[PDB]
Amino acid sequence: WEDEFDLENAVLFEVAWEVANKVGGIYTVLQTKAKVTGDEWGDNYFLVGPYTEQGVRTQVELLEAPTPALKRTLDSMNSKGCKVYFGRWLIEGGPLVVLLDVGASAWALERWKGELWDTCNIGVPWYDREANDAVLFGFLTTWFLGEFLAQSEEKPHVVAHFHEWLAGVGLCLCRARRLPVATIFTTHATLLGRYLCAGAVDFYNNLENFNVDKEAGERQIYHRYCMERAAAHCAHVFTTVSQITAIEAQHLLKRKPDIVTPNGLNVKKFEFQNLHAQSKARIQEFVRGHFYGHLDFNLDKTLYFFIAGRYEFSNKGADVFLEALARLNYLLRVNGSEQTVVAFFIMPARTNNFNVETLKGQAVRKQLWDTANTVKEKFGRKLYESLLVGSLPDMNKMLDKEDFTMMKRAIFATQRQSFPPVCTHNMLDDSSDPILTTIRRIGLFNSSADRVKVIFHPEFLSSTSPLLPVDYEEFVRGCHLGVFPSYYEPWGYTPAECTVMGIPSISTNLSGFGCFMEEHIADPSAYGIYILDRRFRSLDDSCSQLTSFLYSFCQQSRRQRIIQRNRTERLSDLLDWKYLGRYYMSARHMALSKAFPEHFTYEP
Amino acid sequence: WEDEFDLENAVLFEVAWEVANKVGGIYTVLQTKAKVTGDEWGDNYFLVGPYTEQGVRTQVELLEAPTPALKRTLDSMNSKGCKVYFGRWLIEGGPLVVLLDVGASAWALERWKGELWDTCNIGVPWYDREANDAVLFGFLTTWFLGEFLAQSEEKPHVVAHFHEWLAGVGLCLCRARRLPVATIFTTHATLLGRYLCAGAVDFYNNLENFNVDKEAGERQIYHRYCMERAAAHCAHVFTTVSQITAIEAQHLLKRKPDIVTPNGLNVKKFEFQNLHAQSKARIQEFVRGHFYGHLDFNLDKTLYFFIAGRYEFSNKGADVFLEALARLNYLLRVNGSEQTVVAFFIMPARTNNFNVETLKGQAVRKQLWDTANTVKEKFGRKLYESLLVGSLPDMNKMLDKEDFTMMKRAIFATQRQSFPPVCTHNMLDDSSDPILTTIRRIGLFNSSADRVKVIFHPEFLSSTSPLLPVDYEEFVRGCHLGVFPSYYEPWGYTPAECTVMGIPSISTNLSGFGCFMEEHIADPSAYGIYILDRRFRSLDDSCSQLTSFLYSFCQQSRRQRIIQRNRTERLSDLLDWKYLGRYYMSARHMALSKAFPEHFTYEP
Amino acid sequence: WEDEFDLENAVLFEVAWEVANKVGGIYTVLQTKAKVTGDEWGDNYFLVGPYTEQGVRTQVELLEAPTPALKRTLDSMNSKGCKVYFGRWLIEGGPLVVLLDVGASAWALERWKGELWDTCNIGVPWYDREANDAVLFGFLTTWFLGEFLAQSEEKPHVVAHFHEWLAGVGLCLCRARRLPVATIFTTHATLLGRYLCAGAVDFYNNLENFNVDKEAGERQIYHRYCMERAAAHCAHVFTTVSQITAIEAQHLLKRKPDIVTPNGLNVKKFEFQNLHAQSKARIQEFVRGHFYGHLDFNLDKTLYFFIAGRYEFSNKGADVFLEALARLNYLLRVNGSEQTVVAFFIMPARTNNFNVETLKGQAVRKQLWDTANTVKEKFGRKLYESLLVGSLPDMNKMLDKEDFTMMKRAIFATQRQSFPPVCTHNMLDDSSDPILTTIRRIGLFNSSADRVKVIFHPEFLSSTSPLLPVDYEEFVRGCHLGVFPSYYEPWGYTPAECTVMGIPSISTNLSGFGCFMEEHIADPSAYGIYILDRRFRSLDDSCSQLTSFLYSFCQQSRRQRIIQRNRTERLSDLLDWKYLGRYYMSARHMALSKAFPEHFTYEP
Repeated sequence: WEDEFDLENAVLFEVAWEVANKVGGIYTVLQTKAKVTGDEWGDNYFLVGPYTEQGVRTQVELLEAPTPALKRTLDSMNSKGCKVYFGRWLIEGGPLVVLLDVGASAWALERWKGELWDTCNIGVPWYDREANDAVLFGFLTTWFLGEFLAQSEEKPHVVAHFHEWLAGVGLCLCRARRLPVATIFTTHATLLGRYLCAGAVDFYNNLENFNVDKEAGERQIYHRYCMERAAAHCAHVFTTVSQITAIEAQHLLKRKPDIVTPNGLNVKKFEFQNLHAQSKARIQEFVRGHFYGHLDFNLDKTLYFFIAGRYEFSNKGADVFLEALARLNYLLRVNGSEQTVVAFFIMPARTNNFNVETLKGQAVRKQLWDTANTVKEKFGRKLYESLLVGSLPDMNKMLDKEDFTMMKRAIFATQRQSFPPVCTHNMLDDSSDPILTTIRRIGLFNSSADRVKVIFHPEFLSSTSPLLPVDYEEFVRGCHLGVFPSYYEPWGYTPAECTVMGIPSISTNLSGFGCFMEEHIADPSAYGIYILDRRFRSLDDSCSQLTSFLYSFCQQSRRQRIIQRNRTERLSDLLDWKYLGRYYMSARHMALSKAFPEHFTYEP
Repeated sequence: WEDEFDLENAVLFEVAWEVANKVGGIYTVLQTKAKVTGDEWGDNYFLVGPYTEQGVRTQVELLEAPTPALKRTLDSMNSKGCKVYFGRWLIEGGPLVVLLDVGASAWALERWKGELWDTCNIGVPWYDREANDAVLFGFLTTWFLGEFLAQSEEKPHVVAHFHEWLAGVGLCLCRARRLPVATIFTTHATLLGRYLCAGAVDFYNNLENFNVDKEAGERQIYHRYCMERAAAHCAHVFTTVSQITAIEAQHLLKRKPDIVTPNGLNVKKFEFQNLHAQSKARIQEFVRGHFYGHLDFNLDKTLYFFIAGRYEFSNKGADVFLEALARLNYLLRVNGSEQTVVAFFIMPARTNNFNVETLKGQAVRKQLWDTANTVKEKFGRKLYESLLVGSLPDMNKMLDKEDFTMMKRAIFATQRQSFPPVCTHNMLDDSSDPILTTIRRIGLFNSSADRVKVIFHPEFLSSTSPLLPVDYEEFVRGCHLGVFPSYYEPWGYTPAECTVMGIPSISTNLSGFGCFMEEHIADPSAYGIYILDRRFRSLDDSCSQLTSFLYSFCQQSRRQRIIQRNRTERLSDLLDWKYLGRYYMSARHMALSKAFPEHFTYEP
Repeated sequence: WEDEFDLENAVLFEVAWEVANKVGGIYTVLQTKAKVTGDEWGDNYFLVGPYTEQGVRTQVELLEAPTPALKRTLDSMNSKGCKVYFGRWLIEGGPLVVLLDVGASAWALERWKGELWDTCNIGVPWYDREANDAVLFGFLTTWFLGEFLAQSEEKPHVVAHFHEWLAGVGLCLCRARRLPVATIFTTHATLLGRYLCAGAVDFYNNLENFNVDKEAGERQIYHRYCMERAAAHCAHVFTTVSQITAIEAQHLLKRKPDIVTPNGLNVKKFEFQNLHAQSKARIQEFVRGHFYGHLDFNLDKTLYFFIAGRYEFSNKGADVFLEALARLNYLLRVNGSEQTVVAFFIMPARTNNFNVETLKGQAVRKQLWDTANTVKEKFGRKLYESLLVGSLPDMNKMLDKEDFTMMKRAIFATQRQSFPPVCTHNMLDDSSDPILTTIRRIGLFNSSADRVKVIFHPEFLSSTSPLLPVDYEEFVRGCHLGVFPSYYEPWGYTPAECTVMGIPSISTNLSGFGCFMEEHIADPSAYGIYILDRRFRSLDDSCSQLTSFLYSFCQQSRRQRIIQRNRTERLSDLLDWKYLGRYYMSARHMALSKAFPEHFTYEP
């Protein structure tokens, strides 16, 4: 937005446990949003966070505060028993960060807990180190805000935006001390949602039939749920990153969010068919190496699907992907479609080292490539010489005995009897792995009859990997489709990165990204976004619909595939922070309107 | 040298008509020597020169003088009827230049000529614009030096180093006004030598049987010879760039030089074996294009000789090179040596445009190369596919009809009946050209029987030439030998640049570079320098000796050629200004000793 | 089409004067159509043509005929006073060609002319060498067809397809001898159309008010018009390459064509954004060099328009383009649009050599580039060293005096007072040139105020040009729009090449390509084809509409431009011979149906 709003003396503090502390996905959200928030708030934008030795040592450049009230606040809090650091976060925008050492202020924790009893009726056990750190951080942030307001010679308007429950407890203290502060609360994932969905008792179907206190007591996380509910209740403005998480919060936290604030990216034109062509060539080389001695299928009609992210079988919907892969294999075999589908499972697991067959295949492909280049280069040299002489070359003589010997060596190298391995690594738990168990149960063994090959790479893609020396971005740029049929995904960063890079993707309406693109696009499938109806269908229906999506993608010609991909690169403008920051702007404006109705007015 | 000498208040002015005015080879000498002279004289180093609009507009950054005496001098001379600029020459070292507008001070020329009559007994005609400009420049320089000495609150020691006769009239005037200045005179070429050698009356044999005044009167350059002789006689120190020019000056200028100051280069590692390989490949491609339809000789045993420089047939010894080429062709044919020698004559002449045969040959080679690459790439693709399948490839089938069609088109392109042209351009004067006349007289028509091919490129090598888009340096890096059998060459810059770039070369003892390498090397031929004995041999004997040199080079194996080239690349340390500036240092020290014997003492 | 038709014994002869004889644009049509015609007719496809020494020597591989009737025909015609060559044309498909030496059969011309009087009432003057060659070629082709039918042991069905009036006299003779042959006539341009449009008397407006015989008599081409009209009248099937030329033929040749057979291309994926980016970068470099010292405009908002083809001012509509450029310059200036438009006029003319300003600009840009790379490389080296040490670099010290000196030299090089030249060459006729006259009349002098710069390159783009070493292909790949507002263009090969390459283009409804795209596309402007209404508008209205088209293109954003370019890249499937050969197939089928109604039936 380009709204005309008053922020002359207003100051914004964005409180989050992940400021200069990468312990989740909110770190990238804050890092990317810092630029667009700075371009609007100037030097009145601060990032409260926790003090970590590693984070400061690698990311924070300690500075001297720029306003006298800020020096007075830091000095008072440092001489009153705490240790507070002021610095600049070495990211785009270089926002000023106010880091707090929670451990150095632990000596008051017990007394502070008493305060938490006297205002909020919230108690925390001693053994919850994470919750005790959250309590310390919240008290430190509230004390910082109060001291900053006290030391200001002219009292400004403070907007405190707390992210998640870890940073949210201070919000309660901001409301229990009548501080003139506009408090916003953002939940990037409801706390009980992960545990309830992990129970596999139809989390989304029974959202209105849950006993939240009973479930928390079963999980022994009642204090955490209570403090997040208190943060959501107390906040002036309650926002969420998605509509599905908004429903989760309405039914679990018992408050309907005021705005939904989707996560964005700093899209930077990461061309599009040049990078795709090069990456597809590299993926083709890897597939040639892996399937050496079994390359009986056309590689010009091979489609590369992929799924990535954290290795959560049920949550990421990898079982649905595998079942749909088996059904699509049957569909391709019965219909006689000469299409081949190579499905990559890039999901890190506990692995020992690289498989022997996979390394041997890569070495065999390298040897074949070297042999082909050597023979081709000397053939071209002899051909050029013959053409210069003016004679039509005789191919019965342009191969000397050395070429035949080395080609025979290559042919003997390619000889192989076993089938290509499903997994490229040695899994420490072959029996305990859900992906390998499902693959061997459904029958995808990379045989010649199978039209669907499966490659499970249980490690992060790196340029230092001997197998496939390309990182995640270059690898997935050369894939045709990304399938993310997730069940519990509050926003979904892998599908969003896939869409920003221009790859058509399959998401669900149970993910935040899927809901976002469903509500922002008239016909998502035209643009390359396929949304599964996982919220109103049984899992069998979800697998059938995913199979239909995959078969429809396979039945597309090259022309339709290219057109759809082009629409997908069009789509990336929706996911930037330039467009998606207006939701945060609106949330801050409602917070200012609610906390200071006399000075600020908001028109929704 | 690292001599301990006093230059605390001494100032050096290097007077030369070529300062910021490229009208000869002394321009590069001054430009390259400026750095090493600055690294010794600091800010007390100045470069007097003439004012040209182009030279100032592209090379001189006008500045404000750094010493009060210098401002006073410039202001007095500008307010006393002249127009003088002070600037910085935009070269390495950034020396300060004192440019003088000779035309703006022409109003005094007549009166100034009277002064030249009252002190030096030298008269100049009105029609000699060059000599009148020299007189104006000399009077301006003398006035500048006198005013600079007058305005100095503390009188310094001035060393004025004049180059060539154009700047020497200033030396004559400085000596005729008892100015406290140490004057050095350097002649880069004796004035009568060019005319006497152009007469072809055995210039070097009759050096002691010349009437200098009579020859000058015949050439009507008596005033120029008189003023150069006066400059040489008046100078405190007389130097020369070579020993052969030193003999010329001893017999013509009637004064033996005190020191010989060879020209140096700013050698910068321009071990020349990657560059040699690449440039040799490019030259091989050019020779393939030029001789298309006649490539019946082994290109792996082809030796590339070259001669370059100004197009002076007798002076540069191109006739000797051509006669030796004919004799070497006979030797190679009689001895049955399968060696081929391609001799390049890079000597600019008056030409219209590129020859049609040469352009057609380059286009034919490009088409053959494109055809070969296309067939080679698809052959390599099919070969890689066949190897991946695991089958021994069949060359009877990997060539489709398209490849046969395009190779047949290439074969029809290469068809040719005429012989390759000797010259790559269309000469406006075919009859008047000495090189083409000599080639057609001796019988080098690039026929199949001839072992010596001749390519005459009458234009400067540039990267914008469609034929051979490589400049002079890259072209001659890929040549095996450079032949410079010059007759009148005071120093010789082409052989010196050839040696700096590591190419073995043939020079003579009538050139300054040849004398330098002869006296600095125990066995020059071991290092790749072949010195013709052109001073004590008849021209037939010179041609026989050059033929022996060329045949000995041809008879060398690849091993001996590589070893000799390595030694030549060692040799380049002798030609740097780091070593060769000590001669100029010595000359300046003798000038200081002679002009100021009380303050300076010199030990030779 | 995939029609089920009988061609078991049918043989096709495609008679054209341009077979292995490049004297027009029909040569490329036949060369590209040979493949798709062979893929349907097998070895029963022949290409009659004229014998040329150059064409045979570079393109035709003489063979031995494959059918006994063909040997008997060749032997009889060679022993009966003619000389006939049988060969293979070295193109895709390698079609068999029957070349005829028209000169060697000139001895019968007089008698043959008598035959032309006895059957067709057509006379030809002696001075028309082209028409006499046409008569000889037609008689030779008719004799060849008759002898081929006679020597066939089993009489086949012959389909003779004659192209243009040069080959049509053979059609007239074939129809006058009752030969069992199905004759098709294709006109790629009506004969009187060029002369009538060159008269500028509203050729298209007065199509129904022409006296064809009177106009031919005025132009003294009555015999040629008569013979083309006879060929069109006699043919079983009359086809044309366009609907506009079909109207021309209906009103001039007095016969409505049966089918319109558009010209096609062998589209081969010649993606389209990597090439566009690289070519745009090279065009930007050229524009930087040309406008050195005047680069006061944003080059990121510069749009590259171009017009190419034969240098016909009125026919190619270059005057309309220039007037619209002036109007668009006014529109951009008044509206303050910071867009700049560089219009290239790639139209060969009679020029001496390259302009001095243009060469100087290219050299200046090269020097600036070299300076920037040198400074950048040493800066990066020093920066890497400083970062490795662990210190933040000081930019006040990373530039040594050498860098400042060489940057000052670059700055002095860029200094310029004059404006960039409009033409890059030296025109031998500055006064007689219509383009330069129009440019100086309308006021496009590449001044700073002008938003439209004009660069006139009167020479074919080749990689050997020192200015812009890129061919026409790669140069126009990097342009944004091609403007071809032609008045008389029977098909239009430049717009078709432009569209195949993926560039949006402006054509007219008076060109064949424009009519083709108009009738094959619902909204042409969406796909990047802008069709001027030059047939029903006055020239002022045409200029206004072209100005509107250009301004609408300028007002497009980058997103809309990219989308439109993607649609244009889609469009290229319409212009291939795979789709456009079905029109020729239909024409041949109607010819077979008409000539042999008992054996062949056609359903339109």
